[PDB]
Amino acid sequence: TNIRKSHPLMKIINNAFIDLPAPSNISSWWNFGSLLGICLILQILTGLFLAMHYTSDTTTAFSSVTHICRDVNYGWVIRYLHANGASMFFICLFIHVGRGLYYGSYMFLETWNIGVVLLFTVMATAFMGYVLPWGQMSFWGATVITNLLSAIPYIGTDLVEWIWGGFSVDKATLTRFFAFHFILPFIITALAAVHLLFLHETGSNNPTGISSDMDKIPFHPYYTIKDILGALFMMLILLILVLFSPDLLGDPDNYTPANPLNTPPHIKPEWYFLFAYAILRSIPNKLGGVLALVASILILILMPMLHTSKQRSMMFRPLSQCLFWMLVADLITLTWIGGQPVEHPFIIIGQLASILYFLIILVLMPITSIIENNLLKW
Amino acid sequence: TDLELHAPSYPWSHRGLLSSLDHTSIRRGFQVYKQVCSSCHSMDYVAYRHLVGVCYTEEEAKALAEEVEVQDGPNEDGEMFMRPGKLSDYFPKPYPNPEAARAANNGALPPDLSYIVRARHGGEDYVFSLLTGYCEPPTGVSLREGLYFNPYFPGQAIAMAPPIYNEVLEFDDGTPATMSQVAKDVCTFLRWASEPEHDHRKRMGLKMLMMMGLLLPLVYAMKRHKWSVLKSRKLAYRP
Amino acid sequence: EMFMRPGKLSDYFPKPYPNPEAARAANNGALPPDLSYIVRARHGGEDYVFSLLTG
Amino acid sequence: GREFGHLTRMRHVITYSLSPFEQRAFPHYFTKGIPNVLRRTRACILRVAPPFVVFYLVYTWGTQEFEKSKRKNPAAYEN
Amino acid sequence: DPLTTVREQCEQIEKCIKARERLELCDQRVSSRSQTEEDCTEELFDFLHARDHCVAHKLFNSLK
Ligand code: HEC
Ligand code: HEM
Ligand code: HEM
Repeated sequence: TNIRKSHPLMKIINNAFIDLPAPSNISSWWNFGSLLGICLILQILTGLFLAMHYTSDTTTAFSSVTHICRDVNYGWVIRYLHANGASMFFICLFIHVGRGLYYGSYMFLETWNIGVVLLFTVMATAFMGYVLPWGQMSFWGATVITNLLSAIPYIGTDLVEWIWGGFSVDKATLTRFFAFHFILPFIITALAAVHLLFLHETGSNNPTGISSDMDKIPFHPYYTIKDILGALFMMLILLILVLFSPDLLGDPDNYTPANPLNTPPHIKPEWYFLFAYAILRSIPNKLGGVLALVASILILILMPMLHTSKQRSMMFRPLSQCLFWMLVADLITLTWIGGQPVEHPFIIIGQLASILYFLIILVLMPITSIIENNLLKW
Repeated sequence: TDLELHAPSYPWSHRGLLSSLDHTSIRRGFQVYKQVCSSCHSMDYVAYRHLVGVCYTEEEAKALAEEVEVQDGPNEDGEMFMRPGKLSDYFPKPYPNPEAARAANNGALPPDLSYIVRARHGGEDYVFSLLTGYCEPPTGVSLREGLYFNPYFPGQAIAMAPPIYNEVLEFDDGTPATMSQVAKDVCTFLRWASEPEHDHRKRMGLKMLMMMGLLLPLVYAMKRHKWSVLKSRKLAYRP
Repeated sequence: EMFMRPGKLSDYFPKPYPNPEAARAANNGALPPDLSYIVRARHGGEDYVFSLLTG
Repeated sequence: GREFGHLTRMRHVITYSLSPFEQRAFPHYFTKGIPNVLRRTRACILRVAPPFVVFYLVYTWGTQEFEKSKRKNPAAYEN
Repeated sequence: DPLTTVREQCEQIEKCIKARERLELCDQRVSSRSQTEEDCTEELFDFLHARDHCVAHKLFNSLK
């Protein structure tokens, strides 16, 4: 009879990809999340051909990458795909997140909360293993981040030395940071396998905000092809960036081999943290400052129950659409501030962004959603 | 709390997207490095095998390494003995160790020029400027006895006793050796040493566009077919 | 460099020759076995060596 | 347990459709692409720009002022 | 030798001459005293920028 519906393995994939009711208006924006999956398989795969060669020797580490990006076949390609294919996995995140604050996508409490955890794990693996190319930026950011968690009144003294294996970076540290990279990765994949289990049993959304069980089309021939087409469009831009102008997104200060004898003049991390580092140094009081740094990834779980409108999505809410575009411009000025020395207006101005990322979505957005409820009589 | 002098730009012969490397400038820059300047840095990562595909022919290349003889390793009945030299070995170091280097040249280490180009805000252009525009010191400024005035430095002065000027060398190819030309050949050599994958990169970066740029316009058409079932329906209501 | 140091707690058991290849020169082309694992690398054990000596 | 048999209930409606092989897939693409963008960009050019417009001003103000007090300090470094 | 000639030719423009008058006026100021804060740290940079902007264009052409 029909083999597609009686075999124990193919029931699972027919019910999951080939034959699930799907809406029909979905914006391309429903596109990006799959792209992330493509990135996930490529960061893992390309990243094992480096731990094959690399050597966790504190006075052997830096020359290791230097011989791989010279010595072996095609290694110059793979090094750069690994360094650039996560400048874009971090591109994907800010779009897949910001959309869910447009099309009312948090009312999925279960889906939404197994999210933020993944945000935290992915954001920490990259720092935890950008300090083991073993260069001055790598050591001198490690020292600075390390000295903050040590300002806990009774916590700090003891925890700090357990990760060093001593007093300062030696053979006892590079080894256990290289311990870290291997395992955060595998664990993360299992949290992504559970994000979707929730997704079955509520079905997807649609960019109007009205349940449409009336007209659901399949997810074979349509979503399968749209997806393949856009995916083979991510491999144009990725490869053009890497094989035309690789050196564009980096810094020329992981080339002098690590020394305690020098100290970099204008230390600053890559672009995609300078946002959760501009709050930090914006304020005095080190113990407090660490707390305001994590107020942010936990600002988010606090925003399903501040909703105060009667409708879903901003499509039919033309007055709230103003406040959503002063959020992203805030996050752009706040990234222009950070990677730059301290001068007269930088302190005064970066301050406003810190005050406002909070006044927009803490006071304003729940109090400006009633002024318009009062206008359509709900 | 001071100023700095950002280097200008030049129409470099390799500056384009689809350009190449002049493979006669690097050959002539190698002799300049060796005779003139090859004392103060290491050049460790560059062996003697890396110039045969770039600058010299193999039977023309082996005779360069022979002239500089170096100590060899321990063995039985004559450990640490002298030996002519082989192709593989790395460029012979000038100095024993950090302390002698500090002592001989005012306690300041000379950087080893293997990543000296990539690790400078700027690049080949800044390198070309720093080796031309020297000037006498202004009025009313104090300076160290061993220090010489240079306007391209963050400290505005560096221990570099001018090593490059007219007719310090002789170009065997039959070239009137002017300071500008020798500096240019040196810079073209140095960047290539800092990143040799330039020439093998811009060719796959070209056989990627032509092939892709015609397959991708296909997928679109198969798409349209499928989605063209659903954009042609009329939807009337009759209670 | 190549000068002599009195020695401290860290330093290893000083090795006799410049290289092991000197051993065949003086010892008839018979390289002496190392004595770190000679116990475990033999059938017998710590009673093969003893019975070798008085034999 | 929410497949294509059991969902919402609807009644008295009708829809029509052709095949793909009896039609062409480019009905005046050139002469209908432009007017749609013309009519829609106007509506939301006003809803994405003005929030973003007040960052150019502050960025240029700060940049030029800092450039002054870095390249022209010897103006107020009075002798 | 070509570079000295082209530097001479590129000195005669308005930028370089108005920079040199400023530089020598500042040196006239400074030479009269000894404790003054002024070196040639600033106007000399103006002179170098004014030269190099124009020098950087036609220099590479004059090669063999
Ligand atoms: C007179 C011996 C000598 C000669 C010849 C010489 N160098 Fe140097 N160079 C030094 C010393 C010593 C330093 C370190 C200066 C310091 O740090 O105080 C140095 C530093 C440099 C620097 C500065 C690097 C930086 O970080 O600013 C550059 C550039 C340089 N050398 C290039 C060259 C090149 C290229 C040549 C060959 C054309 C050359 N020099 C020939 C001795 C020399
Ligand atoms: C979410 C997944 C991952 C992310 C985001 C990530 C991120 C990074 C980044 C940014 C670097 C810096 C490399 C450089 O700057 O040159 C790096 C290096 C490295 N990673 Fe990963 N990584 C991931 C997964 C892995 C995995 C799964 C492994 C091994 C199983 C791994 C092993 C390594 C090694 C050995 C290096 C050092 C090699 C080198 O620097 O060339 N990584 N990682
Ligand atoms: C490795 C990290 C992540 C991966 C691989 C991932 C992947 C996905 C996928 C495949 C979907 C369904 C497909 C789609 O909707 O287009 C999805 C949906 C969703 N994700 Fe994630 N995501 C990640 C991180 C996050 C984060 C950080 C959040 C933050 C809240 C989040 C919240 C959501 C929400 C709300 C949806 C619902 C989409 C809808 O409206 O239907 N996810 N995600």
